[PDB]
Amino acid sequence: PHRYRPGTVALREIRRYQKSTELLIRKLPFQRLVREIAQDFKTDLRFQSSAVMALQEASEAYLVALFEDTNLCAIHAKRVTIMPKDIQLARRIRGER
Amino acid sequence: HRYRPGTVALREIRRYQKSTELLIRKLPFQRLVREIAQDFKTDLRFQSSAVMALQEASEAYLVALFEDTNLCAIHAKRVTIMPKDIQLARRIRGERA
Amino acid sequence: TRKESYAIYVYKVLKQVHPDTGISSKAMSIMNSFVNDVFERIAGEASRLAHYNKRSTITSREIQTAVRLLLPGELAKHAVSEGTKAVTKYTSA
Amino acid sequence: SYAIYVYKVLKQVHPDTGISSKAMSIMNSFVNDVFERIAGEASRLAHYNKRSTITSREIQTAVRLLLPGELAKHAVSEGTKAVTKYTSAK
Amino acid sequence: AKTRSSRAGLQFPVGRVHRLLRKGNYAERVGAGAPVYLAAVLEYLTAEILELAGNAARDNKKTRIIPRHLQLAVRNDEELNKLLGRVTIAQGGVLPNIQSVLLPK
Amino acid sequence: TRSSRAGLQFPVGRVHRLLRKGNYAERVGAGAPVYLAAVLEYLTAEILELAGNAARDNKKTRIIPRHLQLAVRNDEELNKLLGRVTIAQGGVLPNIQSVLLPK
Amino acid sequence: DNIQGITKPAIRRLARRGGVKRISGLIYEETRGVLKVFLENVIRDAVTYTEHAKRKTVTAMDVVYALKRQGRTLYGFGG
Amino acid sequence: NIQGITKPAIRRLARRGGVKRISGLIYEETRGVLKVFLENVIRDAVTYTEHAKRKTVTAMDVVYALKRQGRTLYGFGG
Amino acid sequence: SGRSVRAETRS
Amino acid sequence: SGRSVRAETRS
Amino acid sequence: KDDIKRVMAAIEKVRK
Amino acid sequence: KDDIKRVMAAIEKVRK
DNA sequence: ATCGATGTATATATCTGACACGTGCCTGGAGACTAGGGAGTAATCCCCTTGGCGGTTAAAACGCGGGGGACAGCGCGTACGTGCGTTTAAGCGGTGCTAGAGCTGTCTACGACCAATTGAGCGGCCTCGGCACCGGGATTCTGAT
DNA sequence: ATCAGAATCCCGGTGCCGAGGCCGCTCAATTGGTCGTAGACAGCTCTAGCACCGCTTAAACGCACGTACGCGCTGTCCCCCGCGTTTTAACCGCCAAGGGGATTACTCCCTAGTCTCCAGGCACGTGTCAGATATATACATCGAT
Repeated sequence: PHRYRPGTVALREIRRYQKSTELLIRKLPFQRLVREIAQDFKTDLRFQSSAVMALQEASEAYLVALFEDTNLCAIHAKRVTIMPKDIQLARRIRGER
Repeated sequence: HRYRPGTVALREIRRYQKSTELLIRKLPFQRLVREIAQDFKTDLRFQSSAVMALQEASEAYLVALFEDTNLCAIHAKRVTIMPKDIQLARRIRGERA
Repeated sequence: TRKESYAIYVYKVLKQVHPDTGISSKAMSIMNSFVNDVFERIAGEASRLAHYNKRSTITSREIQTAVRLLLPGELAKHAVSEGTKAVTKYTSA
Repeated sequence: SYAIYVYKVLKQVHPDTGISSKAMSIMNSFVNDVFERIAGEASRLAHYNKRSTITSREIQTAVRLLLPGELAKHAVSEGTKAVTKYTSAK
Repeated sequence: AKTRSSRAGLQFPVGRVHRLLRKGNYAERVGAGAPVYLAAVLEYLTAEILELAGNAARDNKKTRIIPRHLQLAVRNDEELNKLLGRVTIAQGGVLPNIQSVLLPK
Repeated sequence: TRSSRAGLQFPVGRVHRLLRKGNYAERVGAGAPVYLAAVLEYLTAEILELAGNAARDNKKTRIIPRHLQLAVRNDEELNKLLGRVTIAQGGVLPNIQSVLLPK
Repeated sequence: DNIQGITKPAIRRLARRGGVKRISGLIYEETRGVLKVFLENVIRDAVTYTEHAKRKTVTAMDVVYALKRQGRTLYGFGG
Repeated sequence: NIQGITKPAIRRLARRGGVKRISGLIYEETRGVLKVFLENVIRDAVTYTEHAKRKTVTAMDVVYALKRQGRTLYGFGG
Repeated sequence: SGRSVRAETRS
Repeated sequence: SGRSVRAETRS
Repeated sequence: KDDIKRVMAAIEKVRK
Repeated sequence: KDDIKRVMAAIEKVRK
């Protein structure tokens, strides 16, 4: 049969998900997560749909930027696979803890 | 009679992390600041406290940058900081494109 | 029950720069928010500048200095030129 | 400047402990900076809700917005205690 | 033309900027020239970003500016990118780039 | 006085005057300066107590900027609050990466 | 219980957009933790803003203001 | 004139930063970084002193310029 | 923690 | 640069 | 491009 | 617990 | 393991100038009072958020095989750290000069304020073409040979 | 390696719904006039920044050695990618309803503004002790034996 070499599918995946602009996380699970997280700060809260959409936009943009930085970190160590240590280094350098 | 390499460096690290005075000679730094400001409005004048504040800020910035650089170099399983480490730290911090 | 926006003005600017290009509603909202953000930045810097020099009125000089502080480089130079020309033209009339 | 009040607080918490002039300037700058941050946040909050009066509520919410958890909780407790004490007396 | 914008030869509402400045209590008083300068600066910035957005839209064979085009225009200019360094554009995506070492031999 | 009426040490009147002159809003409430002064007093007391402890640990009876820097950086919460701030002649926290230490 | 809603392929897609070619197995839990921390930090400020206005529904403007508090603006959710 | 920031000075700064070994090419990079930082801060401070129509760069101007870039500085008569 | 024991002890 | 030549050319 | 705009702005004001 | 201090302040400031 | 050679904390003595305090003055905060509008409350209307239900189907979970890259190990060159001898200019003390920061007094140009006015922009409505979508064929593009 | 198989683009035909244009009106920007104050401007003064000289030294600089470290090369083996099946839950559409945001009308109470006055705070002057410095001492470190 036919089978691509390990890695080439990932390249086209990068190209596709960099060309497009839609959200990557499923809306309903993210909304449920946001609702639960906010539930402890104050009970019986309600959310405008636009509020949840804005939360998802901000979270996805932040995660994408963090992944760019941690990819730079991993490459700097003569590696290709990103590991948790790269994420921790990127966050530590960014100042956030 | 002859300290093995790395010992005097550790002693210097312990010493300069304990003291608080500035590490760059005041007169060369003042001359550098004046020559840099010469590009903008000429025949400028500085209060001594202004140059002092500039020096304090520069020292703090450089110390923080070197700390992040040391973290980067350690991440690459090394002990010697290299220019690529400074570039990576600055790029992640956001000071560079 | 009356919202205000820069949608009309952004549309005129677009039609003047690109005579045949349209703009989506989402892009229009984004441009509106961008204009508001830049206005807030410049106005806040001008207010801080006025309070720093014990003044009490925001003049053209303060706004120009705030622009020079905020906009980076060539953008700042061109914006300063544009504003100066606009003020000279306005005062001439 | 806040030199006198910082001094009284210091003698209140640490009876026998002086403070250098440079440290006093440090503390004065810190107090000014925190006051400016809190006042700016309260002004932003008031302008948000179309309000036109900074009250204790605005400053309390600004404190809850600026300081970290335990620090914010203790600061809010102290502020509420002081406000109730000042209101009860006159 | 009653409008001050017509006097200044701009396309932005000088009167509206003046009212916003007076209402936002940035200072006790507001000079007459300040709204003109601010409106001119805002108009120039809007024109500058919109020109690049239109260029990007034309490159994509479209004729309607969409947030993707605005994001491309902003991120493809060092000056604007520096200005909007901390700004996140909704539905803007990211600039298409791939680190060289990841590419195959 | 107002400051003494609230059991505070910080100047309530001066804070009220600063709030008024700083054009933060059109009007300023009555309890707002009291609340602000109480918060400022609490923060000052916290940082001063930590700095005094640090100075005592150094066998000195006089607060210096180094003590303030030590107190700020050694407390995680104050460090988070005082994140992007530089203290003149404050020095740095004494630390060394464990790998750099000799065998 | 609900943090698992951010499924592994979703994190992989996010990384792919970021420009990552290979992913370690332990990345997903760290990413979930990071996202949870970020969401707590933003949502706490948003809820505080809402509570100040004596409202019971978080609106988009509250999220925008919280993001502005975190030094991270966001365009396209009302001026 | 930038070469006035001597090699031992950069070495001392790195030592305070907790750096054991130092590559030879580090010094030029550090000089460039310091020059860039000083250029930005001094440009902002000079603009501030321009607006006041003064000819002397006061310390408060430097403090304002630092605060512009999110670097608050304490202990200069603020 | 120790801050709560310290915050209450003011006088 | 080219932007200044382009900014002036508006009509 | 400027004098015409200024004249038009200063023309119709009093005539309204 | 400084009600006495508050009363004195209400008196001392009023004594002036 | 060890001990001589180095570096560093320790204890004691001395000198000093920055701090802690006392004093006189003054101006800003407090007390008393009035006026008015910001907002707290209630009452109402209607958008819009939540909750449920059901069929689709695309996406997630899962298991499996294999290639590649992370990592440990080894060797080899070389480039920094250490120490020493020579150079130089930072720093300190002192002097002299003058520019401009800052304060004071004077005047007036201008922005807040108010009133009558009208048209610029906004909410609502209607229309069509830019674009999304569907579908097939040419086009690259990649992997085994 | 050239060729087979799998994306990928690019062509063409349709539907539509969101962008673009028109209209009434209404309320917000303009025009006219004033009035008092912020700010421009001239003048003096005195602080402080700049310029220059001598001279010590402490730091910088240049050089030699060698050793620890960066870096290239190999083996391996295990973890992660690609892919095919099966399961699952997002989601899209539709329906109900009730919490709660948004407006509007009234009351009043809380805060701005004024006058007066006096005490807290600030500049100034002064004494001395915490701390800086010096020196001999004892102790912790460390590197070759």
